[PDB]
Amino acid sequence: DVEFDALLGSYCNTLSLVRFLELGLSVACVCTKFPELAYMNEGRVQFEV
Amino acid sequence: DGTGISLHRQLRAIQQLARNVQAVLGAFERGTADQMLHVLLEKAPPLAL
Repeated sequence: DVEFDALLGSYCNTLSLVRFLELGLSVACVCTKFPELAYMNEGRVQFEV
Repeated sequence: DGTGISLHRQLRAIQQLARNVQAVLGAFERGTADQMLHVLLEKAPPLAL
């Protein structure tokens, strides 16, 4: 008596990768890379109007 | 069923049959030896007597 057991075709989704600036909201922030930030111990931003 | 599985079945059946048919035919070839001994032992008087 010959009886097998079958794997019928496994499946995978893909994580979609978004970029933010490609987003409608990719705006609203001015992200700038900053390397010594580990070091900086108080950054200030100044304004005059 | 006209499929690969429904044949290797048959192949495995044909093969057991041939294995039994061959065992019973060679049984009569040994049945004559076992048979012969009993008719020779039936009439052998002990040598002592």
